[PDB]
Amino acid sequence: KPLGIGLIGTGYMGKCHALAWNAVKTVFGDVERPRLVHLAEAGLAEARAGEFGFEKATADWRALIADPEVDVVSVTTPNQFHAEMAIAALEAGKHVWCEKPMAPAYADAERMLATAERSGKVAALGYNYIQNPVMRHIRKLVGDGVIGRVNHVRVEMDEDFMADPDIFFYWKSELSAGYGALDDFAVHPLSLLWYLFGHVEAVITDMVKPYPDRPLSEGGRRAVENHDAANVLMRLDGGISAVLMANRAAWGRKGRIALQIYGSKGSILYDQERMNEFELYQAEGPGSEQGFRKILAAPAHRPYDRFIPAPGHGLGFNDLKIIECRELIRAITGEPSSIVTFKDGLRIEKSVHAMAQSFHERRWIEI
Amino acid sequence: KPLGIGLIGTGYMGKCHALAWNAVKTVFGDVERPRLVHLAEAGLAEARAGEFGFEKATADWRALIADPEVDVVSVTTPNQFHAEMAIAALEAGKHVWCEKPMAPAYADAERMLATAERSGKVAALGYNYIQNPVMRHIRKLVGDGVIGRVNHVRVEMDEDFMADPDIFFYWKSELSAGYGALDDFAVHPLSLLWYLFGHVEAVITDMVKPYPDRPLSEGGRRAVENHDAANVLMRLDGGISAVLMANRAAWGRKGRIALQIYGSKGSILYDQERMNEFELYQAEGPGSEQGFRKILAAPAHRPYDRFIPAPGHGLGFNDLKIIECRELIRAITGEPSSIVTFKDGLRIEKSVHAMAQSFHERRWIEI
Amino acid sequence: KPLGIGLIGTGYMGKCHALAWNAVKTVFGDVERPRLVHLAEAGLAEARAGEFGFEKATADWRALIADPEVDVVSVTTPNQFHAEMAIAALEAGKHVWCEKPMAPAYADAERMLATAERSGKVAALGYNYIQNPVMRHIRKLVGDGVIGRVNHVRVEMDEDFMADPDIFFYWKSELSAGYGALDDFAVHPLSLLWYLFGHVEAVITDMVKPYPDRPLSEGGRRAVENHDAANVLMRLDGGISAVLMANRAAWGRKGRIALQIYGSKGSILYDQERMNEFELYQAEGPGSEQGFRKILAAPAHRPYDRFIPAPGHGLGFNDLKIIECRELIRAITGEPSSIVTFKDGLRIEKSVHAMAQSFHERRWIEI
Amino acid sequence: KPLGIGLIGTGYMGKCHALAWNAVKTVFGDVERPRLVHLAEAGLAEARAGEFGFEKATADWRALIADPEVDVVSVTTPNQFHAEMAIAALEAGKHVWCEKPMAPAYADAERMLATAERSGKVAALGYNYIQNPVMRHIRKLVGDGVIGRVNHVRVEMDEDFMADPDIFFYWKSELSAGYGALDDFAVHPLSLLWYLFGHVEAVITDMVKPYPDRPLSEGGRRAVENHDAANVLMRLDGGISAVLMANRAAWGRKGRIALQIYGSKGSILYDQERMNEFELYQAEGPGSEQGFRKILAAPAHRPYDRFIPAPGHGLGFNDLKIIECRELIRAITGEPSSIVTFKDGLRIEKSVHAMAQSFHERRWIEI
Repeated sequence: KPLGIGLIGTGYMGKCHALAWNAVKTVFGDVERPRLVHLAEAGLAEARAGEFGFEKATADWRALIADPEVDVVSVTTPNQFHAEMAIAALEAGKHVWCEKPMAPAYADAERMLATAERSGKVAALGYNYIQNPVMRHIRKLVGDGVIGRVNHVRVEMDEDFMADPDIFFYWKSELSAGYGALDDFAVHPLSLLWYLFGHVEAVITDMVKPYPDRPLSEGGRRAVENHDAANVLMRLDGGISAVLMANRAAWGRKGRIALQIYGSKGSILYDQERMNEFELYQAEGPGSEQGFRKILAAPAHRPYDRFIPAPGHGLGFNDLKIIECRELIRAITGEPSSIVTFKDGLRIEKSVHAMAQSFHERRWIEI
Repeated sequence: KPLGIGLIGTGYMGKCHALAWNAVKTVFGDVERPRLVHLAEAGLAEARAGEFGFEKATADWRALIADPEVDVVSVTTPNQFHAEMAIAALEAGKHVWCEKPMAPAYADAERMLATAERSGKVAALGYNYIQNPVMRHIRKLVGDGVIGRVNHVRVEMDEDFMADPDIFFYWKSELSAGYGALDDFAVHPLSLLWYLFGHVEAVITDMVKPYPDRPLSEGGRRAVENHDAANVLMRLDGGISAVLMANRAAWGRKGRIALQIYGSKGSILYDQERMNEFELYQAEGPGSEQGFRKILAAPAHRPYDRFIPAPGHGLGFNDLKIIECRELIRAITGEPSSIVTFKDGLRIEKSVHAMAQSFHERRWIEI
Repeated sequence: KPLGIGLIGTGYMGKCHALAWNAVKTVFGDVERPRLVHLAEAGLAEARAGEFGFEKATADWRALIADPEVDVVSVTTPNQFHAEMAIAALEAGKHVWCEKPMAPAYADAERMLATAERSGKVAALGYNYIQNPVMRHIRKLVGDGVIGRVNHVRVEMDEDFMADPDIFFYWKSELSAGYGALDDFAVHPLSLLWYLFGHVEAVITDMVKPYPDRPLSEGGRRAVENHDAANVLMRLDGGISAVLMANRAAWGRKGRIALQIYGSKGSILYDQERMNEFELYQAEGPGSEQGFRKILAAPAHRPYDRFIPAPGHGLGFNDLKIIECRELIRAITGEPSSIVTFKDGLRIEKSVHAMAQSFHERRWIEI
Repeated sequence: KPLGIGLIGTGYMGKCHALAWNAVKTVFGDVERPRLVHLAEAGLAEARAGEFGFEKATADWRALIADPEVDVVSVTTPNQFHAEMAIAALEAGKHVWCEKPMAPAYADAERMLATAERSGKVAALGYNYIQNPVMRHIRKLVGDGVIGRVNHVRVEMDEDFMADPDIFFYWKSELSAGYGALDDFAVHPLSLLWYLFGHVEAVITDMVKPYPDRPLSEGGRRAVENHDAANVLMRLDGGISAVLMANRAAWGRKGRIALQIYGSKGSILYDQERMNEFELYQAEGPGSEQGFRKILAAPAHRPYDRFIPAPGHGLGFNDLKIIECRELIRAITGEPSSIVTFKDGLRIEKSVHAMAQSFHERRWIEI
């Protein structure tokens, strides 16, 4: 049967799921038109309902989750709500596509997994960077020993939306809503290390609060509780030595994720800000013609082919949500997929909590 | 009144039209959801429409121009059939969204013009590179006098799909079916120059036939009648001196459109291979700190914000079609839009014919 | 026998000649240490020689061509005095290392040729971009058929020292003293094309006068007789189709010579602003990994190894002069060298005069 | 009096001092021709003595150090020898220009300083990266609050001369000859953090031995004792949070030093492999035109002006030794200079020893 979609939340991530569900089939072709049934948010739900192309609206989400025409729930609400909703969804016997993270506290996340395992439907997280075709091609080259045995790995995630110290204090500075850089940014690069290598094993963290306080929109000032920057030395699966840097106050970085991989027979460079390329170095051939090759995303780097039949033309950030949507449908029928499950996400969040502890206790921490 | 859509062509460009029509509403929010009515193809039709979410599949393409429920005709087929099909839609009172070129010869185009100019409807060509938030933004800066008065401009469009000399001869290689690099490629840089600057006044072309012939699919060899590279010196509206290079045999160039613009107070560089950025130099401020600024597409460069709300994240090539499709809709209600009309498309194909002439004649030519 | 050196000119180019002569031995190891004998200038001479470690300072420049102890004459002065001075050195039996251009008019150059061709000595022009280990290496790869047969070539030389329209009119702006962008700039790209490919066969130029006049240093305004930008379509030895762009009014371009070369099996890109690298594309190996390789100058690209023994470290622009100076010495003992002789310099200035002609005449021109 | 130079060692670093001493005056102009007097190394010393332009040779260095015509000793021999020689030099009442490092053991270095302080002449180390004009301009922008208060700093030093696991074992793998990456590479980036900010205060280090063993040239295999890679979290002067990564087996890095600096009002990027540029981001101006500016080395970035009067043309690695030579002469007469003294070098090496300890003791270490 064609899949019946319930979406909760309509902020950017809601829009992006919606665009994804509305497009998988036309792009990919090998599945059943999803049907956009129910949507939740004030009764602006009826307004957005028009925009995104959903049959029903409501401002009760437990009702969406109740609705028997919905098979799949897209949770894209704020962090605090994920646990509550994903669980009510699972319990009501449905599949879950949930935005990162799972929950800000480990035992909540535990509960989410316990449910899901116990549940019957699948449960995925929106770690979309993973789905870039360039990135699947990176995994393949690495897997195939193209650069030999990976010794060292560097990974940077930077933006500058906290750089300006005069923006009003909001939830992204409350410890109880997240650690900061770690919660918000580090999970992506770890999701990448996961996809490519595996989980993290020991960590030690230095963290930065660049600004002691920030104005309140209703007057006065509040202490920043959180950390907008984190630098982590690590060890992954297989004893690979890795450095992670995440920074939310990095002026002039917009959407940067920079990944450098070093092996005994070569190297790889990648940078999200030029999403559609990567650079590959092979210690292979005449020495006077060695160097990194700049390789442009092409139909051979599947599934770029489903989007465009010409190389070097480019996918966009939203294109990555469509592929993730596709892979979610694979799971539903698994069918082998490349998704991140609550099982692996929880494990990822385990590494996050370790990093914070790692900083407060000022010591290496094993996991 | 929500538009009923009619689409001919299932190639990797008809796909683009369907993606576009499917997506506009969700992205932009401020139009009625276009209805997917009629799809035309061989025998594949039935399945294709399954994929592109259409209502009725048929192999008859006049049955399409018939269906009273069709308002817009998307013409996405081989270059030869363009004319006849646009005309049968225009005369039959349907709006036209047509892929370039209008047609191989000036007078079938001249016809197309008058057919539509006399008809009620709107006719648009698919010059999509025009629609980049980045491109829109370069227009504004030029406009605002940020770089001063513009004197010089270079534009290069390169791919390498005709680069391998040992690929079997096909229609791309017949003079019958186009000049080659000129009609296939130079047109895009022309719409770009038309968009920022105006139409071309004086040309002079050199042309290149890299490989005198090619092997034949069923044994032997035909000569190549075409030219896979042109280089053109030019004058435009108010004597902007430009140079234009087109080349389908440029190894390594995958999707390259490179534009440099120079004025009395600065310069602008742009590259389609890094489509979501450009470089701006302003002769301003201490000289110990001037240089090109790498500006990354962001929400402030409309209509990027209708796609993602964070900078540095990237639109793909397909998003260009969604924007175009929005502009066409604007035109139909229209309301001034930024679309290329047949009227202006012609004056471009004018330029291009003059281009091929100034070669064959070995002298300057005027327009 | 160690050469006694004679140098006329103390500008920022005579400096270069002295740096060179001072350095060659230590760098290359395999020549005799050139002796700094005679320096020519105004009244500064005495001090200048103090700086450039010379023996005898004089304001008489014939006294120089006299000194029996002088073997090589370095001519580094304003373009006008070049001819007379090269000739008085050639006829007086001295070797000549002369800065470009030979001279503003074809026949003073034609003279220079015969003067030297009849004389015993060696005469070299300072086309130094030729001498880059990178450039030498591109020659070899082209030679080895790494990119196949070369059909197309673009070359851009840009600076922006004539970019500010409000800089006081000076000699750079008189037709009297040169065509402007053509003699000042296009010559370098010509030596480059001569070095890899050969001499130019057919030209056709467009020229640009960005600013109709300039203010005068002591009040008022003169018209600009010159042209600060030329764009030239061309044919070379065996119909390599080339394009060449020169422009002294290109804001942001500081020291830019950009060369793209395209052949049947690959391409080469190069940029003088990143002088110690280039990019090579080979159509070879799995297509999921082709792209431009960024090769960084290294010891294997002679004679880089005579400067630093580690890759990626960089030669400066001044090192180009040291290499040239070594080649001139090679020529004098000579022994085949890679130097530009008057004989070949002329055929370049030929090209350039033809270049300026094909504009004024508004038609193609042959050589 | 003009300064009298004694050089010990003739391997690359010897050549580079020699070229520096031979050129300072012609480049800079404001000092006294140094005189190249004595040189030490087998009696190949007489061969190199010709090449570099030194009056006397010998294979006894205690004799060079004895020689009363020598005022300055250039020590450029291998690491182990530095202590012995620099001290014998100082004691014999002479100035010292010594290659990094000081000694592989802290108390040896202590002794070197004790001497020097006690001595009468100056004592400098060859931390040349510091002298790049781009780098002096970085310091200036930072000093002048151009990017606000620096919060975070990243610094990478990579090469690939240990990447190939089949190169024979030599001293660079003996613990008693150095830690590896830390000894050889980390001192440069720390020298940079020193120049820009100051000394290091707490550190914690992860270290990589990518290869357990390596062949012996005379047959068999030996355990690698050392570490070819080091990742260090740190805190500098002022509580600035810094990450340092040094790697000698990083395939495709040739001469990379990558520095990223992040402040509350902007950012700076620099990369040694394009030595002649840096990128500067200013949170200053309209938001739709922000981004990093690529600024090319220019006469305004003193003392680029003493090398070339045109921007964007480039200095080379050797050019940096000439400037360091110049600054050494300033010191001799201090006269304010920008040199690194034994006092600051020892302090730098203190941080190195801390980093190693830091790794073996698996804990943060304060300094």
